[PDB]
Amino acid sequence: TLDVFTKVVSQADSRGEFLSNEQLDALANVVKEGNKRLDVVNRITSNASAIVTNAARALFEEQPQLIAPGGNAYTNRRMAACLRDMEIILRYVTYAILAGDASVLDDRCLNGLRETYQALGTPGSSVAVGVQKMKDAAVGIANDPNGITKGDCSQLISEVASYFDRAAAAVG
Amino acid sequence: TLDVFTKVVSQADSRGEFLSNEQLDALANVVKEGNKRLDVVNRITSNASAIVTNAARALFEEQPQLIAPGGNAYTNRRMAACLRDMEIILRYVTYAILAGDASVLDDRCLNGLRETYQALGTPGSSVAVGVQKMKDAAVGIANDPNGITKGDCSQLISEVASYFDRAAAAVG
Amino acid sequence: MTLDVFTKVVSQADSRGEFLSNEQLDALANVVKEGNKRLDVVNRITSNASAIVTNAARALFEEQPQLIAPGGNAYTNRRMAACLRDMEIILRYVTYAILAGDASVLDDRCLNGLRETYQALGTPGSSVAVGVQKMKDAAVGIANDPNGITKGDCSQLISEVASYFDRAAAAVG
Amino acid sequence: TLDVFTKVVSQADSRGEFLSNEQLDALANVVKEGNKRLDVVNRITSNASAIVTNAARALFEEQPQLIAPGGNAYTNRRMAACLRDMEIILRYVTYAILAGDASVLDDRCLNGLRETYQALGTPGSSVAVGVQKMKDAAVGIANDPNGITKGDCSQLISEVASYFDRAAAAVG
Amino acid sequence: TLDVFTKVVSQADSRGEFLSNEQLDALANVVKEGNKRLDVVNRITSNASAIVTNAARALFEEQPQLIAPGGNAYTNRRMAACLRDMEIILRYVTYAILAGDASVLDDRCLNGLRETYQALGTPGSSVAVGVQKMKDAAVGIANDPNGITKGDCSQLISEVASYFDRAAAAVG
Amino acid sequence: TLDVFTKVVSQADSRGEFLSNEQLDALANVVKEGNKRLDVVNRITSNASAIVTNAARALFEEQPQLIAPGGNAYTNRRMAACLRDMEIILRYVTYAILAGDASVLDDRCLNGLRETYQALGTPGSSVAVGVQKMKDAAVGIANDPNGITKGDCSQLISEVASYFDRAAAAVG
Amino acid sequence: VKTPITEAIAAADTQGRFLGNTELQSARGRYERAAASLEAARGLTSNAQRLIDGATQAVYQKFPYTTQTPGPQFAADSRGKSKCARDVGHYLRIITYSLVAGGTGPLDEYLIAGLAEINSTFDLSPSWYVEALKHIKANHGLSGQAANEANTYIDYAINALS
Amino acid sequence: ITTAASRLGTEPFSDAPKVELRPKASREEVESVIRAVYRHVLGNDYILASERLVSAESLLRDGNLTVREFVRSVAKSELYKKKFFYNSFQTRLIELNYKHLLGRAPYDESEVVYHLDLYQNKGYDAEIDSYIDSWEYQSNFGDNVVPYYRGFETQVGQKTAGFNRIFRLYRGYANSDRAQVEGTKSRLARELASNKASTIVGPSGTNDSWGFRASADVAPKKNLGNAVGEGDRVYRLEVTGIRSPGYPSVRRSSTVFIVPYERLSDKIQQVHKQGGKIVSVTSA
Ligand SMILES: CCC1=C(C)/C(=C/C2=NC(=C\c3[nH]c(/C=C4\NC(=O)[C@H](C)[C@H]4CC)c(C)c3CCC(=O)O)/C(CCC(=O)O)=C2C)NC1=O
Ligand SMILES: CCC1=C(C)/C(=C/C2=NC(=C\c3[nH]c(/C=C4\NC(=O)[C@H](C)[C@H]4CC)c(C)c3CCC(=O)O)/C(CCC(=O)O)=C2C)NC1=O
Ligand SMILES: CCC1=C(C)/C(=C/C2=NC(=C\c3[nH]c(/C=C4\NC(=O)[C@H](C)[C@H]4CC)c(C)c3CCC(=O)O)/C(CCC(=O)O)=C2C)NC1=O
Ligand SMILES: CCC1=C(C)/C(=C/C2=NC(=C\c3[nH]c(/C=C4\NC(=O)[C@H](C)[C@H]4CC)c(C)c3CCC(=O)O)/C(CCC(=O)O)=C2C)NC1=O
Ligand SMILES: CCC1=C(C)/C(=C/C2=NC(=C\c3[nH]c(/C=C4\NC(=O)[C@H](C)[C@H]4CC)c(C)c3CCC(=O)O)/C(CCC(=O)O)=C2C)NC1=O
Ligand SMILES: CCC1=C(C)/C(=C/C2=NC(=C\c3[nH]c(/C=C4\NC(=O)[C@H](C)[C@H]4CC)c(C)c3CCC(=O)O)/C(CCC(=O)O)=C2C)NC1=O
Ligand SMILES: CCC1=C(C)/C(=C/C2=NC(=C\c3[nH]c(/C=C4\NC(=O)[C@H](C)[C@H]4CC)c(C)c3CCC(=O)O)/C(CCC(=O)O)=C2C)NC1=O
Ligand SMILES: CCC1=C(C)/C(=C/C2=NC(=C\c3[nH]c(/C=C4\NC(=O)[C@H](C)[C@H]4CC)c(C)c3CCC(=O)O)/C(CCC(=O)O)=C2C)NC1=O
Ligand SMILES: CCC1=C(C)/C(=C/C2=NC(=C\c3[nH]c(/C=C4\NC(=O)[C@H](C)[C@H]4CC)c(C)c3CCC(=O)O)/C(CCC(=O)O)=C2C)NC1=O
Ligand SMILES: CCC1=C(C)/C(=C/C2=NC(=C\c3[nH]c(/C=C4\NC(=O)[C@H](C)[C@H]4CC)c(C)c3CCC(=O)O)/C(CCC(=O)O)=C2C)NC1=O
Ligand SMILES: CCC1=C(C)/C(=C/C2=NC(=C\c3[nH]c(/C=C4\NC(=O)[C@H](C)[C@H]4CC)c(C)c3CCC(=O)O)/C(CCC(=O)O)=C2C)NC1=O
Ligand SMILES: CCC1=C(C)/C(=C/C2=NC(=C\c3[nH]c(/C=C4\NC(=O)[C@H](C)[C@H]4CC)c(C)c3CCC(=O)O)/C(CCC(=O)O)=C2C)NC1=O
Ligand SMILES: CCC1=C(C)/C(=C/C2=NC(=C\c3[nH]c(/C=C4\NC(=O)[C@H](C)[C@H]4CC)c(C)c3CCC(=O)O)/C(CCC(=O)O)=C2C)NC1=O
Repeated sequence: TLDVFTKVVSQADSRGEFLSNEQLDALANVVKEGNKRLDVVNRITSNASAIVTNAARALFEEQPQLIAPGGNAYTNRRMAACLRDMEIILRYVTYAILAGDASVLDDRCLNGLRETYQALGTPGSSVAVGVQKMKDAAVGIANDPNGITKGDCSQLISEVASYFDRAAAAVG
Repeated sequence: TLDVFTKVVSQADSRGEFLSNEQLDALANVVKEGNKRLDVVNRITSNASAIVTNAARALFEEQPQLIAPGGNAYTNRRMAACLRDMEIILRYVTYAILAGDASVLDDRCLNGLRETYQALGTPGSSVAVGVQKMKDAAVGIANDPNGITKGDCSQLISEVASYFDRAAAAVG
Repeated sequence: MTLDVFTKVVSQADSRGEFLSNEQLDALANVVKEGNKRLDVVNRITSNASAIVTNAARALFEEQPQLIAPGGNAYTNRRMAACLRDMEIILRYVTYAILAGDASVLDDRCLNGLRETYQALGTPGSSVAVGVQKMKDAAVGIANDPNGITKGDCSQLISEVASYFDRAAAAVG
Repeated sequence: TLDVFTKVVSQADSRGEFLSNEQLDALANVVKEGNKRLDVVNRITSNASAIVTNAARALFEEQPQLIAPGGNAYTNRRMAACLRDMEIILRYVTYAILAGDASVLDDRCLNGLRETYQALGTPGSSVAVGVQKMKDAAVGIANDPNGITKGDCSQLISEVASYFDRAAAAVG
Repeated sequence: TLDVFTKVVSQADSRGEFLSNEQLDALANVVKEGNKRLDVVNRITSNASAIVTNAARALFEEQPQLIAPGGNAYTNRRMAACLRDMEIILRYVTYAILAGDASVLDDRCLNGLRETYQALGTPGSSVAVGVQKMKDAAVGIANDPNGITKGDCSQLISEVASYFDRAAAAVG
Repeated sequence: TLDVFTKVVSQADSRGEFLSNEQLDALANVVKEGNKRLDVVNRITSNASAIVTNAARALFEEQPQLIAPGGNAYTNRRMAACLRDMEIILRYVTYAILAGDASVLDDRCLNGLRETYQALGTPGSSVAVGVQKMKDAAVGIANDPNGITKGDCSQLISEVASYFDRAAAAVG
Repeated sequence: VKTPITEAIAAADTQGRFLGNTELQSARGRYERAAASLEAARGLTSNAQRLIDGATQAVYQKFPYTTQTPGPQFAADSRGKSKCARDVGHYLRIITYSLVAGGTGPLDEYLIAGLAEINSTFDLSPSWYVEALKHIKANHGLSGQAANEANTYIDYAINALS
Repeated sequence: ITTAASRLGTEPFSDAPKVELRPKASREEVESVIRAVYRHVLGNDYILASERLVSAESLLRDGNLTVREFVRSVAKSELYKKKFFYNSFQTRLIELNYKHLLGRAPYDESEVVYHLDLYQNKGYDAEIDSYIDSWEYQSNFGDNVVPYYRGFETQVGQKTAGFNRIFRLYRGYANSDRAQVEGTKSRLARELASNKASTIVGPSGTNDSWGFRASADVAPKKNLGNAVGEGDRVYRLEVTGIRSPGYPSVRRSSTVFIVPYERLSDKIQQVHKQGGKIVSVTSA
C-alpha cells in the first residue's frame, strides 16, 4: 500500500537524501488539489451500485451468448459471480483515487487476475469491454455540474480514467 | 496414429507376450467385417459436402443470432471459416472409421480444440448442437437400402455414432 | 467433480438449453431397467474387495521380483504397505464409477494427478498397470460368475466394467 | 491499428446500424481540424532527436546513481539501451497523434512493457519520471508559434499530453 | 557462459572498482593450478565413451524393470535416448571443469531438465542414481598414478565431484 | 521503381548539377495535369475485372485451338493460368500510369517474361494479340464523356497506349 | 562473453561434440600467455591515478577550446571536468579488465558496444578519447612483453573509436 | 518422446515427412509444398482465396524461386504482418519468428537483445532476413527444404530450458498463434530474462488440466525451509483452477502449495474436494 505522500518518500529513502523544496511544492499542490479528490470519490461510492448494473445492461447485451445457455455467465451463481467482482474493480479503483497512486490497485485486480481467468475458463477479454463501460459511466457521474461548486477537476478526470485503463490492460 | 490392428499390438508389446489365439479370432472378425466398413466410409465421403450445408441449414437456423450482426458467425470470412472447420470434423471422423479406433480423432479435433474455442471467443457449446445434427444425417446416409447388397452392419453403425459423440464431448 | 448417467445427460442438455427429448428418456428408462443388475453385481466386488488385492499382490510382486527385493521401491515394510494402501483405492474408485455409471468420478482421484506423483516419488508407473490389469482379470471373473443368482445377460455391464480398469491403467502408464 | 475514422466504424459495426448524421458532423470537425495536426506532428518529428537527449540531460541528472557504477544505465550499451527505446516512446506517441487514437500506442509501449521491466531489473518508475520530462518539452515545441498562421490549438495539445500520460501510466 | 577469470570480473564490474591485488594473487594461483585442470579434462574425454556404457552396466542392472517390457528404457530408440544424453552430462561437465565454474553447466543440464522429465514420463530420480555412478568412475580415472608426473590434484579433484553433485541435484 | 519526379532527379544526380528552372516548369505542368492521371487510373481499376474476360472473349475466340484439346490453354488450371496473369499486365500497367514512367513496368512484365514463354511452351505471340485487345478496351473506358469534367485526355491517352505497346513488344 | 576459454566452449558447443585437443590446445595459451598479461594489470593499477590526470590534462592541451566553449557536452565548467575524470577513468578500468580476461570481451561488451550511437547523440567527438589513449600507451612506463600486452587493447579501443 | 508423444499431441509431428521440393517441379508437389509452408509459417491460420498470395505462388511453379526464398516472401507480406505484427508486442514478435521459421523457442536473452538492435536501425524488412540468412536456418534447412518443427528434437545442443518453452509457445495441433488463450501479450519475455523455465503444461483436452501458466507472484520453485515435515521430503504442487467460494475462500487460483511428504496423502484429497486439477508435482 503506497500513496502520493508515501511514494515520494520511498524513492527519496532509496537515494538517501533530504526531501527537496520542489518536492514539497509538489506535495503542497497535492494538499491543495486534495479537496477535489475527496469529492470525486464520494460521488462514485454513492452511485457505486447504480454503475454496476448499468454496466451489466451492456456487458451482457453486447455479448449475448454469455448469458445464453453455454456461456460462462449462464447459471445464476455464475451470474452473481460477475457481479460479485464487477464491483471489486470499483472497490479498488476507488481505493486508488483515494490513495492517489495505482500501487494499491495492482496487488488485487492486476496481480494474479489474468492467471485465474484462463484457469477458470472465463473470457478475459470480455471483462475489459465492460470495464470500459464502467469508465464511461464513472467519469460521467464524476463530471456532474449539479450540487457541486464549479472547479477544475481535469487532472482527476483523465487520471481517474487512467486507473480504469490499467484495470482493463492487465485483464485483457 | 493407431488402429484396431496396431492397438492390439501395442498393449501386447507392453505386456511382452505373444498374441493369443482369441485375439487372432477377434482380428479375424475384424477382417470379416472389413468390407462393410469400407462401404460406409465411401458413402460418407461421397455425400461429404452435402452433409455440411444441410447441417448449416440448422446450425444457424436454430441459433439465429450467430449470423445476425454481433454473432461470431456474422461476417463472411467468419461464416466461411466456421464451415471449413466444421467439415474437418468429417475429415477426421472418416479417418476414425477407416482406422477403426478413435486414437487418430483425439489428436486433431479433441486435443486443443476446447482451448482455442475460449481464446477466440466462439461459443463452444454451439458447435456440439450441430455435430449432433451431422450424426443424425451421417447415420441416415449409411443406413440406405438402395444400391447395396443387404447385410447387418448395425454394430458398425452404432460406434460410428460413438465417434460423433466423442467429437461433441471434447468441444462442449 | 461428481457426475452420473442421470446427471450427465442433464448437463449437456443444460448447455444446449432444450427440454429433454423422448428418446433420451427412453434411454434412461433402460438405465433404470438395467440398473438393478449393477447393484447386485457391484455388491460382489466390494464383498470380495480385500480378497482381490492380495491375490493381485501374489502376481504384481511375483512377476517383477526386484520390487520387493532390496533396492526396489516396494522393498521395506511401510513401502510395501504403501502399495496396498492405494492398490485398494483403485478399487475404491472403480466401484464408485460402476455405481455412478460414468467414469467422471474416477478421473478426479486416480487419473488426475497420479501420473505426476509417480515420477516425483520414483516409483515405476508402468509397474502399476501390469497389476491393475491383473485386478480386472479377477474382478470380471467374480462379477460374471453366476452363483445362487437368477440368470440374465450381464454383458453390457461387464464390457464397460473392464473399460473402467483400462482407463485406470491408461493414465498411470 | 485503429483510428478516429475507423473506431467510429468499428463500434457502429458492432451495433449494426448506419452511421448517424451527428457522427458525420463529428467526423467533419475531425477533417476540419486535420490540417493543424499534420503541422503539429511535423514539429515533433523534426525536433525528435533534440527532445531525447534534452530529456536525458535530466533523466540521469535527477537520479544520478543510474549512470554511476551499479545502476542499470551504467555501462555503455546499457546507456545506449535507454536511448534506443526512449525514442520508441516518441516513435509511437507520434503514431498516436497521427492516427488520433491511442489504440496503436497500447500494443507496443503499453502492452508488455511493464512485464519486461521487472524481468530485466530496470527501475520501471524511473522511466515515467522522464517521459513526463518529454511531455514538458513536446508540448513546448508543438505550441510555440514561429512563422505560422494562428488558430486555437488548445484541443489538440491537451490530448497530446494525454498520450504521454498513458505512456507513463502503464510503465509506472 | 562464465569462467573463473570472467566471473571475478563480472562482480567486480557490479561494484565498479578496480581489481584488488589479492584477487590477482587468487587468479595467479588459478594460472598456476591451470595446467593440472587441462590434464584432468584430457583423461575424461579420452575415456568418455568408456564411462557411459560402464555406467550403463549398472544404471540398468540395478533398476532392471527399466529395460524390461514396460519401463521407459525398453525399446531400442528409447534405449539409445538414454545414451544420447547420458553423454551430454559428460559433454557439459567437461565444459564446466574447463571453464572452472558451473555457470555453463546450469543453462543446459540443470535449467529445464527437471521439467521435461515429468512431461515425458521418465523417472527423474533414476537418472541421479547413475550420474553418481559416473562420478565414481570419473574421479577414478582422473586420479591415475600411471604415466603422469606426481602432483597435487586434491583441489582439482574434489570440485570435479561437486559438478556431478550439482548435475544430480537438479534432476532428482 | 522510378517516377516522373524521381527520374528527373536521377539523371540530374548523374550530372551533378542543381535542377534547372525549365525542369521545374516541366514538373509544374505535371502537377497541373496530376488530377487527370489519377482519374484515368481509377476508371481502369474499377473496370479491371470487366476488361479481362472481355479480352478473353476474343483472345480465345480468334485462336480457337488454344482451348481446344491440345492447346496450351486447354485444361482448367491452364485456363485459370492465363487469367491469373492476364490481369498482372493490368496490375503493372496501372502502376505505370500511376508512376507516370514505364520503369516499374519493365522489371515485372518485360524483364524475364519472354524467357519463360519459351521454357513453358506457351505461344508468346498469342499473348500480344490480346494485350492489344486490352488496349482497345482500356482507352475506350478511360476516354468517357459522362460524369467527368471535360479536358482533352489525348496527352494521357496516347502514352497510356504506349505502355500497352511496350507490354506487347517484349512478349512478342 | 569473449574469452579464449569461452571461445573454445562456444565453438565446441555449437558442433555438439566434446572438447577435442583443438579446443584444449587453446586453453593452454591463456595459461602461458596470461602470465605476462597479469604483469600488465599491476602496472596500470598501481599507476592509475597518475595516468588519469595525466590523460585528462593532455586532452585539454591539444583541444583548448573544450575548456572554453559553453556547452553541456563541453568541459567548460567544473561539472564537465568532473565528468572528464569519470569517463577517462572508465577507460583504464575496462582496459585492465580485458587484460586479466585475456580476450577483448569485457572491452567488447562494456565499452565499445554501441559507442557510435552514444557519441552522435551527445556530440562527444571520438577524437577526444583517442587523444587520451595515445597518452596512456606512451606514459604507462611498462616494459618488456607486458608493454606489448597493454598496447594491443589500447590500440584496439582506438580502432573501434575510428 | 515415444511415450509422451500422445500427451504432447506431438504425434503428428513425430513421424511426419519433410516436404522437400524437387529440382524438377510437378503441380501436385508444388501445391503440397505451399500448403505445408502455409501451415508452419503462418501457424495453421486458414488461408482463403484472397489470402492465397496468387502472384508469389506463381513464381514458385517456374522453379526460379527455391523454398527458402519463398518463405521470405510470405513473411515480408502484409498478410503475415496483419495477423501478427500490428497487434503483437515486439518481444512477442521475436518468439513468433523463432517459432515460425526456425521452429524453436528463444532460449537465451542475448537473442532478444540482438534482434531488437537490428529491427531498430534497419527495419523489420531487414529483420526477417536475419532469421533466414542465419546459420541455424541453413544448417537444418536447405534451400529446397520446407521448415518444420525442430523444437521437439534434441537439436544439437539446444538448451533444455528451450525444450520447455516450445510447449509454452504453441498449445497443440488444433491451435493457431492468434488463437491462444493469452492473446496479445508476450509469453516468453518473463521466463527468458528471469532464466526460470516454467511447467511443461501439455496441450489441452487429452490432458484434463490445462489452465496453468506462470503466475506473477508464485511461491519459489525450490524451497529451503523444512516446511513443517519431520524430514526433508517436499514436493511442489500446481493446481489449475480452484472452485470454492471464490471471493472469500480462494482469492487466487492456479497457485502452488508447498506440502512435505507426510501430508501429501492428505493434501491431494484436499485439492480434489475443491475440484482443482493438479498440473505438476515437483520435489524440493
Ligand atoms: C463537477 C466538477 C467539480 C468538482 C468535482 C468540484 C468539487 C469541489 N469540492 C469543493 C469543496 C469541498 N468538497 C468537500 C467534500 C468532502 N470533504 C470531506 O471531508 C468529505 C469526506 C467530502 C464529502 C463526502 C469539502 C469538505 C469541501 C470544502 C469546500 C466546500 O464546502 O465546497 C470545491 C470548492 C472549490 C474548489 O475546491 O476549488 C470544489 C471545486 N467542483 C467542480 O466544479
Ligand atoms: C483440423 C484441425 C483444426 C481445427 C479444428 C482448427 C480450428 C480452428 N478454428 C479457428 C477459427 C475459427 N473457428 C470458427 C468456428 C465457428 N465460429 C462460430 O461462431 C461457429 C459456431 C463456428 C462454425 C460453425 C470461427 C468463426 C473462427 C474464426 C474466429 C475469428 O476469426 O475471430 C482457428 C484459429 C485460426 C483461424 O481461424 O485462422 C482454428 C485453428 N484448425 C485446425 O487446424
Ligand atoms: C445399408 C447397410 C448395409 C451396408 C453398409 C452394406 C454393405 C455391404 N457391402 C458389401 C460388399 C462390398 N462392398 C464393397 C465396397 C468397396 N470395396 C472397395 O475396395 C471399395 C473402395 C469400396 C467401394 C468404393 C465391396 C468391394 C464389397 C464386396 C462384396 C459385394 O460385391 O457386395 C456387402 C455384402 C454382404 C456382406 O458384406 O455381408 C455388404 C453387407 N450392406 C448393408 O445392408
Ligand atoms: C486417491 C488418489 C490418490 C493416490 C493413488 C495417492 C498415492 C500416494 N502414494 C504415495 C506413495 C507410494 N505409493 C507406492 C505404490 C506402489 N509401489 C509399487 O511398487 C507398486 C507398483 C505400487 C503399489 C501397487 C509406494 C512404494 C509409495 C511410497 C514410495 C516412497 O515413499 O519411497 C504417496 C506418498 C505419501 C503418502 O502416501 O502419504 C501418495 C500421496 N494419493 C492420492 O491422493
Ligand atoms: C453373473 C451375471 C449376472 C448378474 C450380475 C445378475 C444379476 C441380477 N440381479 C438380479 C436381481 C436383483 N439383484 C438385486 C440386488 C440388490 N438390490 C439392492 O437394493 C441391494 C443393495 C442389492 C444386493 C446387495 C435385487 C434387489 C434384485 C431384484 C430381483 C431378484 O430378486 O433377483 C437379476 C434378476 C434378473 C434380471 O435382472 O434380469 C439379475 C439378472 N444376473 C446374472 O446372470
Ligand atoms: C518497441 C517497443 C519496445 C520497448 C520500449 C522495449 C524495451 C526493452 N528494454 C529492455 C532493456 C533495457 N531498457 C533500458 C532502459 C532503461 N533502463 C534504465 O536504466 C533507464 C531508466 C531506462 C531508459 C530511460 C536499459 C538500460 C536496458 C538494458 C537492461 C538490461 O540489459 O538488463 C528490454 C529487455 C532487453 C532488450 O532486448 O534490450 C526490452 C524488451 N522493447 C520493446 O519491444
Ligand atoms: C503534411 C504536410 C502539411 C503540413 C505540415 C501542413 C500544415 C498546415 N497547417 C495549416 C494551418 C494551421 N496550423 C495551425 C497550427 C497551430 N497553430 C497554433 O498556434 C498552435 C500552437 C498549432 C497547433 C498545436 C493553425 C493554427 C493553422 C491555421 C489554419 C488552419 O486552421 O489550418 C495549414 C493551412 C494551409 C497553409 O498553411 O497553407 C497548413 C498547410 N499542411 C500540409 O500539407
Ligand atoms: C591440452 C593438452 C595438454 C595436456 C594434456 C597438458 C598436460 C600437462 N600436465 C602438466 C603438468 C602436470 N600434470 C599433473 C597431473 C597429475 N599428477 C599427478 O600425480 C596427479 C594424479 C595428476 C592430476 C590428477 C602434474 C602433477 C603436473 C606437474 C606440472 C604442473 O604443475 O603443471 C604439464 C606441464 C608442462 C609439460 O608437462 O610439459 C602439461 C603439458 N598440457 C597440454 O597442453
Ligand atoms: C475521358 C477522358 C478524360 C479524363 C480522364 C478526364 C479527367 C478529369 N478529371 C478531372 C477532375 C478531377 N478528377 C479527380 C479525381 C480524383 N481526385 C482524387 O484525389 C481522387 C483519388 C480521384 C477520384 C478517385 C478530381 C478530384 C478532380 C477535380 C476536378 C473535378 O471535380 O473535376 C477533370 C477536370 C478538367 C481538367 O482536369 O482539365 C478532368 C479533365 N477528363 C476527360 O475528358
Ligand atoms: C564505463 C565506460 C563508460 C564511459 C567512459 C562513459 C561515458 C559517457 N560520457 C557521457 C557524457 C559526458 N562525457 C563528458 C566528458 C567529456 N566531455 C568533454 O567536454 C571532455 C572533452 C570530455 C572528458 C575528457 C561530459 C562533460 C559529459 C556530459 C555531457 C552532457 O551531459 O551532454 C555519457 C552520456 C551521459 C552520461 O550518462 O553521463 C556517457 C554514456 N559511459 C560509459 O559507460
Ligand atoms: C532411467 C535411465 C533413462 C534415461 C536417462 C532416459 C532418457 C531419454 N531421454 C529421452 C528424450 C529427451 N532427452 C532430453 C534431454 C536432453 N536433450 C537436450 O536437449 C539436452 C542436451 C539433454 C539433457 C541434458 C530431451 C529434451 C528429450 C525430449 C526429446 C524429444 O522429445 O524428442 C528419451 C526418449 C523419449 C522419452 O521417453 O522421454 C529417453 C528414453 N531414458 C531412460 O530410461
Ligand atoms: C495465347 C494466350 C495465352 C496466355 C497469355 C497464356 C498464359 C499462361 N501462363 C502460364 C504460366 C505462367 N505465367 C507466368 C507469368 C506471370 N507470372 C508472374 O509471376 C508474373 C506476375 C506474370 C507475368 C507478367 C509465369 C511465371 C508462369 C509459370 C508459372 C508456373 O509454372 O507455375 C500458364 C500455365 C502454364 C504454361 O503453359 O506455361 C498459361 C496457360 N496461355 C495462353 O494460351
Ligand atoms: C479483487 C481481486 C479479485 C478478483 C477480481 C477475483 C475474482 C474472481 N472471480 C471468480 C469467478 C468468476 N468471475 C466471473 C466473472 C465474469 N464472467 C463472465 O462471463 C462475465 C463477463 C464476468 C463478470 C463481468 C465468473 C463468471 C466467475 C465464475 C467462474 C466459475 O464458476 O467457473 C473467482 C473464483 C470463483 C469464485 O469464487 O466465484 C475469483 C477469484 N478474486 C479476487 O480476489
